[PDB]
Amino acid sequence: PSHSGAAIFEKVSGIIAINEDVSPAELTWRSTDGDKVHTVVLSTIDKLQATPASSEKMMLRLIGKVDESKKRKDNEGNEVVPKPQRHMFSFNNRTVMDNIKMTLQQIISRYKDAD
Amino acid sequence: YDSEEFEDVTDGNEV
Repeated sequence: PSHSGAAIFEKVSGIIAINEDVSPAELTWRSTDGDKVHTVVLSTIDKLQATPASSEKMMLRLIGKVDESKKRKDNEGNEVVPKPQRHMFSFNNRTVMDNIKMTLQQIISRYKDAD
Repeated sequence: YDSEEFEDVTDGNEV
């Protein structure tokens, strides 16, 4: 079990598994019971997030692709960038987080190296 | 300040 770890979503603990059988490596969260599911495409994931063993809180997150071809402010008068859609997850182990954090990155660079 | 309870990872291009 390398590219797959039990990740939490919406307060529920499911199963995070990277679909490396398709063109663009994806990330599919399949609940433990099978009542909750979620899909994530690393192709859009601009950045990755993971709480190292140094962090008492074990939780992972992925930054999705936004759009820097519009630009705007925060309604106050500060030119900022549209918040990128990210998927926040929660892990319950030190090794589990490493399984995804170390595996996801494998897909991350998969786009940078090519791009 | 969500960095104290979360670390950063290799992000896309910037500079």
